[PDB]
Amino acid sequence: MLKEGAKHFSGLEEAVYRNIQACKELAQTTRTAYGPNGMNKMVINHLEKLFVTNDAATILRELEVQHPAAKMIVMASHMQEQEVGDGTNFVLVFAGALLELAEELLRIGLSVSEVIEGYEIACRKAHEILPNLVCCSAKNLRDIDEVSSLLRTSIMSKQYGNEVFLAKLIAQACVSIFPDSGHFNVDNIRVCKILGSGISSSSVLHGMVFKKETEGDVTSVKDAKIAVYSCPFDGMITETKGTVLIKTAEELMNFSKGEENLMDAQVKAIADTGANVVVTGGKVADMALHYANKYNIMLVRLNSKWDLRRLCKTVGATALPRLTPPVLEEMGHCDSVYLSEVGDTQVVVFKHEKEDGAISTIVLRGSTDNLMDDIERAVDDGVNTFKVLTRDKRLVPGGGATEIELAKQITSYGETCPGLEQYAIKKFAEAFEAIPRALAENSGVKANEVISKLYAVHQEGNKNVGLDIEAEVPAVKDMLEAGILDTYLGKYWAIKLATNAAVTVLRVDQ
Amino acid sequence: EVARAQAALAVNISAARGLQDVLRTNLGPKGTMKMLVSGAGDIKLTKDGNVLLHEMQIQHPTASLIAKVATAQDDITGDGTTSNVLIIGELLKQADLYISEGLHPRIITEGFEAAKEKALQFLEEVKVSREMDRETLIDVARTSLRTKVHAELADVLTEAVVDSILAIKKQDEPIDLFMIEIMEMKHKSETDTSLIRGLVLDHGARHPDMKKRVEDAYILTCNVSLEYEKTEVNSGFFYKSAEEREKLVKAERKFIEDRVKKIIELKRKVCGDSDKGFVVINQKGIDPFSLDALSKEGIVALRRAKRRNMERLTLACGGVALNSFDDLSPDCLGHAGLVYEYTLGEEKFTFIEKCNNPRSVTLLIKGPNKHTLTQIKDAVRDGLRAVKNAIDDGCVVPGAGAVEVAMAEALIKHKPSVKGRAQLGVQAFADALLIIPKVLAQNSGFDLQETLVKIQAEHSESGQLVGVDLNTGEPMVAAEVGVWDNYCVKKQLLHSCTVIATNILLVDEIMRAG
Amino acid sequence: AEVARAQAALAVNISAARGLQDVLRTNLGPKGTMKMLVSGAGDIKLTKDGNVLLHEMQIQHPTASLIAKVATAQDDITGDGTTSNVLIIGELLKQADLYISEGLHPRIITEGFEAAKEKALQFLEEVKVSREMDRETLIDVARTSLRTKVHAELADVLTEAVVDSILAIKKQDEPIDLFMIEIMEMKHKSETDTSLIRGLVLDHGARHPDMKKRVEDAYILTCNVSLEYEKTEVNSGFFYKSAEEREKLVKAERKFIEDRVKKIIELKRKVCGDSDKGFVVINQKGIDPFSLDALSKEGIVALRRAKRRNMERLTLACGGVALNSFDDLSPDCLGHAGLVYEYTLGEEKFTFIEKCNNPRSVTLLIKGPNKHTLTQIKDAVRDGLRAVKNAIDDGCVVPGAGAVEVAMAEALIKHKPSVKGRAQLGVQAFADALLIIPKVLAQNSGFDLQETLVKIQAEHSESGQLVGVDLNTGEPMVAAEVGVWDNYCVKKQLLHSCTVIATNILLVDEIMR
Repeated sequence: MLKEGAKHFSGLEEAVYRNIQACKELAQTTRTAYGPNGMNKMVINHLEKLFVTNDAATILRELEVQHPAAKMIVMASHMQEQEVGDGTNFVLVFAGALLELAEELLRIGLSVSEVIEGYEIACRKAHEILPNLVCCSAKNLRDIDEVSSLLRTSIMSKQYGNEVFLAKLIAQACVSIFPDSGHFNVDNIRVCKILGSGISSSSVLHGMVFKKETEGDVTSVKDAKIAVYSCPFDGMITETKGTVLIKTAEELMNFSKGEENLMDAQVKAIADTGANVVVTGGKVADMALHYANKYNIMLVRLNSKWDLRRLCKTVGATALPRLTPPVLEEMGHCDSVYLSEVGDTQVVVFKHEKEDGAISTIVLRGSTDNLMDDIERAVDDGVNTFKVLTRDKRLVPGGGATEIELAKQITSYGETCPGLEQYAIKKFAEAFEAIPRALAENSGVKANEVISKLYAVHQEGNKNVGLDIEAEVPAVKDMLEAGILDTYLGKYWAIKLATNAAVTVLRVDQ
Repeated sequence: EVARAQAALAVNISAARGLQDVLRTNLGPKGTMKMLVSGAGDIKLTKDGNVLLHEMQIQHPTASLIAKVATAQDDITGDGTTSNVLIIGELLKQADLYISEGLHPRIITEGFEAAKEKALQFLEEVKVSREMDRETLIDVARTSLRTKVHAELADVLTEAVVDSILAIKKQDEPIDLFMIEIMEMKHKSETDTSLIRGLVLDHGARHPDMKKRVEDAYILTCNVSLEYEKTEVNSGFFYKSAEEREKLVKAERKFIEDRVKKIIELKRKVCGDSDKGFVVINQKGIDPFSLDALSKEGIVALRRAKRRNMERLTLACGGVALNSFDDLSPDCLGHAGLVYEYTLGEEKFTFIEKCNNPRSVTLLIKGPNKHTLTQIKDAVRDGLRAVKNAIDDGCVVPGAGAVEVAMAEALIKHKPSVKGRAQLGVQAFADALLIIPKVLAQNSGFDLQETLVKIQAEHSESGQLVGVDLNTGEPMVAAEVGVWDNYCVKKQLLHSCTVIATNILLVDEIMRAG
Repeated sequence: AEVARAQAALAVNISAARGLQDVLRTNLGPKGTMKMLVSGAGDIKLTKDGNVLLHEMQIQHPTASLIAKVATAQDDITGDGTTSNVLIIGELLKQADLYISEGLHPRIITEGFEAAKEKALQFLEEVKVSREMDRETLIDVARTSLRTKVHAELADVLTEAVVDSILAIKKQDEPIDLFMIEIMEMKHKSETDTSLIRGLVLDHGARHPDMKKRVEDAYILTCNVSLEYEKTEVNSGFFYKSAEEREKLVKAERKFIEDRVKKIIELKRKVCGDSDKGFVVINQKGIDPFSLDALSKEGIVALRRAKRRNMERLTLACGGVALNSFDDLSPDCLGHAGLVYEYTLGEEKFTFIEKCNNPRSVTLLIKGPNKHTLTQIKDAVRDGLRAVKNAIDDGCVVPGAGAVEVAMAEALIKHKPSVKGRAQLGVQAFADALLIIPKVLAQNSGFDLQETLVKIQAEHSESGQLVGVDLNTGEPMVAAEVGVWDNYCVKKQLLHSCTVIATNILLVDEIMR
């Protein structure tokens, strides 16, 4: 810059190249992040802790950038994830290679607004033909097989090797129970890792699953009022004082006698007010415990920050530490309170069932949490994939077979129009192409062997690649007619939100 | 440090180049969006001629002055500040060549003056007295919004824009100090934007459906505490005397039940029945056992209200603040015609329309709660400030370059001041006018020379104000396109350009001082 | 090798030619300046002239090779305006730079140049008027045409001398001189002094105490290779094949000195009467002093040290037969001159041949001992002789000094070259490159160059009158009444040469070394 003014981080080289180059590098790790994966991404964190994952939303929040073009798009990937489930892997990798094609139009001498409006015409026409590429629907969400048929693609988008057992097991853990007529738990589906009983022994436990060990006897009734407290019970140890190690031990005995009668009355006042279960986010006192067994009130030894807030939501309680004799302001909601041994661990089970107010919670059993916290990431987008808020989800070809189905239409539509928007419609059909080119390079063959066939097959909907030999040499894998499905809505937003982000980040030069 | 004979002029004009060059694609629908992350170190999406100046951490003294000069233009016009940046560096370009040939800046400044008032003479000649009908107000509001945002977003917003300014004609106001409240709705799509004649209250009264449909609203905009903080003090805060602090406790619980009983006497004082409603807007939270008891009496009681809403509800609807609920007549309170609790997002957003006096009209935009919601906030703001000028003047002109070549035809060909000293400054002045139509079309693909020869012929052929189509690159007539500028706006950009051009031209030393 | 293929390759090209023009911007005017030029071995030369400063010494520029080519053809066709052609193309690159600085095609600028010339070539027919073959009409043109090329005090001493030289034709149709061009340098007391004498001046006269000085009806015997041989017109060596062959030649040579002065004196009795008519011997080579006795006592004006270039114009000057021998070939092999006279001034004796059968060869006797004057006063001659001959060859002279430049630029008003505006591009940089001749003079004068230039245009639009810029004040004045008139042969040729090379520059966007 010629003068003292004009502080900016973009310009003639940097806006044309480096903004797209920054969006290239974020999309560089997402080349194999949707669909079949051999790709894995180890991360040490701002917590500096070792984790490997394949969800970009975990990766991109660890990633930081000063490029606002690179910074903006990961918010739009969240907007698809807030709306539908998996496909947040797709939003970055679609828009990333989209913008790389826009550089080539800027190599020729095309105006940016011609490139801006070029994908916009292509965005609308593709959204017209896209519901004509609806090939199925979830006609029976109560069926386990039709539910599991959708889920195998999103779990594959984390790992191909666990797509089939989990898609059954999630339907066995019943996202099926939601009619989806405005019914979807977002935190009463919260996946509960149980360490041990390795990952194929992961199980089903409807209603709220608490890993914390059940202390005392079981509740007096399953219809009990649930009292959820932040720290009602304590545990005593101390050290040297202002003058070291206080002058007597008599007041230590005098403070210990009232402490027992304090927690005697705390379990008594809960028993008086109607609540027959207490939730302790703090530790368990021994003097509190032996009166709780006679009062037949079930106790939880300890709870974390996430345990209380789900109870304050689902049951409807208020979390506060009771240094007073507690009264019921918590209004117990669940009519069934069980104890189960999941992973051979005392597991608190709360349960109630309603039409559009049910609870059904994913539980996992695996011998390693650092494996199982990534397996739940395959579950996390899969449950939100059920949130299409419709029974018939208008199922499209899974895997990415719709992309070559679309790309045939768009470059044909791009040829018919005139203009300099004319070229960017043709480059928009190329943006469908880049993802299976990047997936086939993880399959084990070149892209031109693969992408020749998927254009040559025809308008078919079925022909695609997995991670098999059929993916490699013939490039024909039934990613529609072998239990591999995707929905219309997740495909609709991920094309939409990647378009509006990439058009936005292209205009800026500052 | 000092700046001598050539350099002090040179730094000023060279900075005006790249300032104009970076701020090129910011005017009209060809005008591209811009981001700042170097103004505050935050992800910011910003578009205006003035606002981009205020955010960037500029150190060149000329752009700091233009940020002061265009502020006076932005107070009246809004958009047009990015129009002013384009013509300054172009005006400095031609006169510097005469100084590059060797010429005083003051004789060109002398030629800058009489060239200006001929254009000012031409502005009365080229002004087109149109009506201030809604569709004529739409065409001003279309080109104002498409400058900053998309056209698909513009036309949805243009529906909400042109109706509020017709409501301020009911107050006979040519300007816009009220009806300009931009309220934002939690959404994920900014494709939707609702227009409410009255106000929008942003809360939902913890025990809902107290009275969600109020046909006869008698509004009380107060901030009465019902969850009262109870303290025992002997020092202004907590003190060690346990004997002293105990006696204050018995009066602390008597305050909460005091304010509950005052609500009951006020409902029978105002209404007398439950057929006529009564609305309490509390700026603070209300007891839910009070929200149960007030709901049965025929009262809706909104809580935790925003302090910005506290004054504006008093202006249009009414209702003054107290710390009691004493027996008040409906003369002391205001009125609203219709109250409805609307829900979108994690908060309830109670609509309150058809006021005691519909003096303020709330512009409720929806959006994904991003900087995009911020980008549509100042876009409709400059949308309202542009049509503010439309109610000011009587003459709405086809702009976008239609006046620009039309001035330069009369300036060059007809010497106004035929003495050669001032016509030198006319030549720099008329060539300054060309920069707006020629380069935005050249950005569109049809380069600057094809655009100029078309619009100079056609306007000299027709006399009809042919502008430039910024989406093809070729001149099309702006009277039918609907890219229009006001008589108020086009004068000031001519005014603000010239005065800030001459003084920086007439420097010879820029010295470090203080 | 290495390549340069960009717009910068044009940008280096257009930069070099503008700076070389601004060096020559010091020239071209009576208010313009002479330029000092020093040779490689060193020689002080004060020239304002374009071709001499360009073709002789220059610095390394590829544009310098280009402008040498087009100023050659201007010097070939006209020989004048070699100052004037440089100033157009320097500005012509300058405004054309701005549109490609904005960003435009080099070829869309190129095509508007051709329509610029064609609108102006038809205007060249309008702006010129039929002027006379009067001497005093050519007085106004010559003193004007000299001041644009050389100094005004150089113009004043030559205004009477140049016009009377070219007037000696009998309506010979040629644009430059050929045989009028004869320059006899002379060591004087005055550096600046000029004498036009009709006929040819001999570079060296001769004197014997018996030799005559004024002869009438002088029968010229044009003479060459000398008395020592016989019947020779070219020199020869000596025989070295034998020792006696060297000796036998030079013993006979003194006899041929006797025999050849004998043929000359016996021809003087036959043709000239006894001594009743003048007789002149013009020897190309040295005169032996025995024949200097024998010829001068006969009454013969013998002459010494002529050039063979002088021999050829002497054949035209006498109009008869100019020989190269001494012997009697025939008595009608003598050319006739009614008056031959040898005037001696300074160190050198100058013999004139007058009463010419052809008034085609005149000679300017050029004074000045100091070479830097003697170069410069000679340099004012050659451009003066050609430029005024262009004015007498043309029946129509343009009124000049910049009055056409504002006249065409207003007449080049646009939307008439309207096809896409690309023709409006090339005419617009053309019209601004017209005005450099009013820009250079008011730069060299007072009355700041563009401040009064628009005042020329404001007055020229009034009543269509041609108004020019003063050579001494920079003030506006009518070019016709003042008479500041340029050659139309310069002005017509000026459009062609300036158009083609600026075209050629825009065709060059690559340079390779």
